[PDB]
Amino acid sequence: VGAGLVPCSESPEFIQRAASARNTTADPNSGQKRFERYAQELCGPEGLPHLIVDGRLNHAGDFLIPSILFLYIAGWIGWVGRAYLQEIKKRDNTELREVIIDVPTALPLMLSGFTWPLAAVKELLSGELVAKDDEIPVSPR
Amino acid sequence: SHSVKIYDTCIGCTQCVRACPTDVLEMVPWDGCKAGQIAASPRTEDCVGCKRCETACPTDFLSIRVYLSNAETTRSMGLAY
Amino acid sequence: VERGSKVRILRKESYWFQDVGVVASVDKSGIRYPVIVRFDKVNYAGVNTNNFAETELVEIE
Amino acid sequence: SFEKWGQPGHFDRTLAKGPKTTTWIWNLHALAHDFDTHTSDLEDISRKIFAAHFGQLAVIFLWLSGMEFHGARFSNYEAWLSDPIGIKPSAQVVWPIVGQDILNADVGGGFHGIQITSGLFQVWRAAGFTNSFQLYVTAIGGLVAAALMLFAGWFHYHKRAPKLEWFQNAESMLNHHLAGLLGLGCLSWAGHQIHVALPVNKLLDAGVAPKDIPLPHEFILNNSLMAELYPSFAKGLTPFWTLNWGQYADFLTFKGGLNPVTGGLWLTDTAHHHLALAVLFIVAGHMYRTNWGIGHSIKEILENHKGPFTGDGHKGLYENMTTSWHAQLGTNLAMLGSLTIIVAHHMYAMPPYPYLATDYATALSIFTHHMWIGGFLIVGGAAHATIFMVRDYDPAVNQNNVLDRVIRHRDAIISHLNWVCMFLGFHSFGLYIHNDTMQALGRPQDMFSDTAIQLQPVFAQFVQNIHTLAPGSTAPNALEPVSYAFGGGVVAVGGKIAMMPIALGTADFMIHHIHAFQIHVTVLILLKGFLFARNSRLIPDKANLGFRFPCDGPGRGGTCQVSGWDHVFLGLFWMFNTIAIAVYHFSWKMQSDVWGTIDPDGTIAHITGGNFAMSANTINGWLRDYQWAQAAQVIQSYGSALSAYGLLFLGAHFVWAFSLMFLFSGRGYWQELIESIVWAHNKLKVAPTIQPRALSIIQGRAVGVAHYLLGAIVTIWAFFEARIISVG
Amino acid sequence: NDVVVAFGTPEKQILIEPVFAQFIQASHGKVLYGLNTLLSNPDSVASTAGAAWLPGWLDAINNGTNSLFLTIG
Amino acid sequence: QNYLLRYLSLGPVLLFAWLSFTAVLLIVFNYLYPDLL
Ligand SMILES: CC1=C(/C=C/C(C)=C/C=C/C(C)=C/C=C/C=C(C)/C=C/C=C(C)/C=C/C2=C(C)CCCC2(C)C)C(C)(C)CCC1
Ligand SMILES: CC1=C(C/C=C(/C)CCC[C@H](C)CCC[C@H](C)CCCC(C)C)C(=O)c2ccccc2C1=O
Ligand code: SF4
Ligand code: SF4
Repeated sequence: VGAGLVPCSESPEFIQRAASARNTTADPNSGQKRFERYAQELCGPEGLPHLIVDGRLNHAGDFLIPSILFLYIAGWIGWVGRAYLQEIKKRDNTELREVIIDVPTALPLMLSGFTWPLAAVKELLSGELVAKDDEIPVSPR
Repeated sequence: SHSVKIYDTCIGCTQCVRACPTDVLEMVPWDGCKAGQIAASPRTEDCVGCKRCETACPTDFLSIRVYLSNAETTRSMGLAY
Repeated sequence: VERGSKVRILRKESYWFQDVGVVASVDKSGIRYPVIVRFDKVNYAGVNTNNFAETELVEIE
Repeated sequence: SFEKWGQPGHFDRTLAKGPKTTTWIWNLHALAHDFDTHTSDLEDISRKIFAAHFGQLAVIFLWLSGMEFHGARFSNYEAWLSDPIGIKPSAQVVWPIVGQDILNADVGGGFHGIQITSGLFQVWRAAGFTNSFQLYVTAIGGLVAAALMLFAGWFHYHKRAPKLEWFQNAESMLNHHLAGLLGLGCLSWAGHQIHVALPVNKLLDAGVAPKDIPLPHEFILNNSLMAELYPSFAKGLTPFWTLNWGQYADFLTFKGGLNPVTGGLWLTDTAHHHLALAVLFIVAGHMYRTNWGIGHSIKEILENHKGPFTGDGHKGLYENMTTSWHAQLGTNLAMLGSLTIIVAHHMYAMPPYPYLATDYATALSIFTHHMWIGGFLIVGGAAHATIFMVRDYDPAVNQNNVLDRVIRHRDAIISHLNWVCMFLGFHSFGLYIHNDTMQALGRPQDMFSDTAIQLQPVFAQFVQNIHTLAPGSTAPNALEPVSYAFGGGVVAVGGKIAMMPIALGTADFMIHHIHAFQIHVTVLILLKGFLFARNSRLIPDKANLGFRFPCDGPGRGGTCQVSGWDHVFLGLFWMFNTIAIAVYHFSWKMQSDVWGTIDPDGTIAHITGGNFAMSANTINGWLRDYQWAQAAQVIQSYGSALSAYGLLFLGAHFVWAFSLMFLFSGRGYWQELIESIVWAHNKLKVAPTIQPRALSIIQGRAVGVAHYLLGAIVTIWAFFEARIISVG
Repeated sequence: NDVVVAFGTPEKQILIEPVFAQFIQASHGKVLYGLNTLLSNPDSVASTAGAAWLPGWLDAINNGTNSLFLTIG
Repeated sequence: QNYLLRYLSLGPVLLFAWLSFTAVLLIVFNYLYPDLL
């Protein structure tokens, strides 16, 4: 947290901005409150805070858990999409329904993405995620 | 002018001979497949480079090709002046 | 490898090389390309049907 | 009865089966309307056109009534009523959430929102609008009429559809429309004007208690107040029964000029105008032959006009004008476009509404809007002309006619045309850059303005002059000149100019000449595609093959871009240039020596200071002395309450470069990249069944040109919008 | 950044801060940031090495007044 | 009848539906507690 960066608590220009900090929304405490919420980080001569990313508990949670949340949701959406696609093909109405979504079937697949990570891990160990270099017949060259 | 290239995949539908407006093809007698008469280029000198012919070739990896040469002339360039 | 069997292709320049199609009609005449196979994946204008010499085909199952 | 929509491709037999690849999507949005490409029948076509017209009218009514309603409940009209100067109209109040809270366009009286520029209140300063409830009723009427005529379209298509001979009575068409539509509507609007408009206008001179001013019902049968003014307007004295019209000199007069108490002209002139037009084209539209065995046999008129150079004249032209549709489409589009641009070129010297020349914001917005639409659609008129040429013609009914006589000697025409274009082009631009070099070369005596080598457009000066002293002799019963840019006195109000005479010195010459230059080359491209549409000296199968196709192989070298709509591509690029520099010129002059402020001496202190006589002669000056002013605030024009609208000019450049990306590149490259990504996806078992395929080259060209135009026009409107906000 | 600053509040906008180049900078021997590592630590194992005339090099690099590995953001 | 969904399920109309759902989703959390940083 070095590099010549003053704490946002005691950076004079920080509170100087905080004084007439333009309260954005329809509540008078909007601006001031957020500046109060910006005492944990450490400002600089620009008067605005920089973010440190190291796992260092000074700013660890301020970047780690959002990353993990994104991984959660991206895994969910990718998993349910792939599962839906795999399911459609066992109907022999393939491209008919490619544009007409079968809602009574599209729902439970979406609702059943609860345990995507570890299940995916299983498909990794079972090897249920990849087809074989030559079995996949998509010809290169 | 330019060079023409023939192959074996000529099924013999003869859509190319009806497509070339430049009279550079003819179906010479063959024996191999049910065609019995395969296309060929007897009159290359009037080639134009439009290559509307292979677009009329339905065969997988269309049976005719044209190797577009470099010895062009007033005929191969097609000028009325 | 008979009429109605799924086989992959040995012809190199083929658009569906190594891809599996069904033997629609087993011809065996004097033509160099007897076997008529049908696919569903589309090359130029959908030539999902084609002919080969059955010395260029191998079954899967 | 809802079992029918979700069956796509209902109109085409080919794309109705199924979406093999993504291509099936694209054509879905491409052939949804050209139902001439569906059958050979015509009654169906006509019925479809009727229903589509009804739908367009319905959306018209909807949007106008909704805009009213916004004007009633969220617009500071009735406060801006009492003061149209010290208040700037607005609408579309900002919604108070994160992101749009600082954008409160406060225009006095605490009314926040969005400071609009479309001058509807100006109409609402002439229509005499007091309370918003009547306006509420107006919107209700508009929307109910919309729904009504939509239902009418449904009925006239599904239950009782018209027959086929109902089409080609152009005679009754012209008669009914010309007379009944135009004359009756115009005379009705004039009657509304005289009854209500000028009365409340009178009543808007000194603060005469607007809402307290009576309602029209207080004047339907109450002639007393109507007898207050205009003594002849007791009832009317009805001297028309006695054929005497001298009594009516009260309201139905002829002034012809600026009325410095209204910010516009004298409305009585407009009323008498509308009267005269009404009866004039009523008796006009009573011309052609119809069901009473009396009139012109119009297909014989064109038969008569022939002669030595004519060949056989205008013989055989009606099969074209009625059997085919694209013809009519193209011609009417061209005419409308021209008409619209003259309208634009018209209503900045004769403001026909109250508070127009005094309101220096709505003027150029309206001007440029209409001007852009004009060209933007006349090119389409020419395109439909070409599509007629490829779709509809006849070798039999077109023997030696004035039509055929040009298609036989096209080469001379177009060669001489190219000649003219080259001549004018460098004769103007190379002259310009010559003077540029001279100024950069310490040889200033070789410049071309008044202070140097001379040239003076005497013709415009003399025509303006002979226009200056028109009244009295040419116009005895006329009081003031038609405008004040030709001649007269500098008419104004406050410290704010309304109209002064315009000066034409030296810089006018090359500007008008390059205008003509670009118009010439535009015509060149379009007409070239027109004539060389069916047969070229090398391609004799064009019409035998179509008019929308990319190329004809690498024969004869290259042949790419040999269709016609690529000709109109190039043409639309060029017309973009034309109209862009045209609006540049107009804005700069009418902000340089026409507009500014005024002192008690009538001293017009213009905005810029007459910069054409100083810099509008060399190129480097043209960038300096125009866009320095046109942007020096947009950089900082953001950052407060009535500034926060960070404009998407910074944003439009991106779409412009993204545009030009599509132009310079082929497609096979993208196809191969697509195939590689497909390989990867197939390796991870996510291969989309519908196999993606790259765009077709014509599709890519279209999206490129679309994005190009969009970015450019967005950029420029952002420019002068913020520029006017800096002064208005 | 563009939209957030386009609302008048710049504090709602992200600022990253590179530190890998900072670490390599100090680790070459820069003291500005005071990490005491590898010629910022004048007592490490390699703190008696480098050039056999590293004092002048140190006077130079410490004098970052010239164009010698300027700070970043 | 309920056949309307048979003719309302097209994809495009469903696209905008899902996108607007997710949009108001993103709004309410930005509308209810836009004060957590
Ligand atoms: C330009 C424009 C516009 C506008 C438009 C207009 C403004 C129009 C007008 C229109 C009109 C203005 C119309 C009107 C009409 C009217 C009429 C057509 C009338 C008729 C009448 C009659 C028919 C009568 C009848 C009767 C009676 C009533 C009584 C008894 C007797 C009788 C029977 C005779 C808009 C914005 C949209 C868009 C953009 C552009
Ligand atoms: C990019 C590009 C392509 C790539 C081809 C395609 C089809 C790219 C199109 C990608 C999709 C169709 C764009 C979708 C735009 C949407 C904003 C994406 C939203 C999708 C999610 C929201 C679901 C060409 O094929 C091409 C051909 C000839 C000249 C120039 C070009 C060219 O510039
Ligand atoms: S090349 Fe094509 S058209 Fe010619 S014979 Fe062979 S299959 Fe027929
Ligand atoms: S370009 Fe093609 S069609 Fe034309 S002559 Fe050559 S081979 Fe024949």
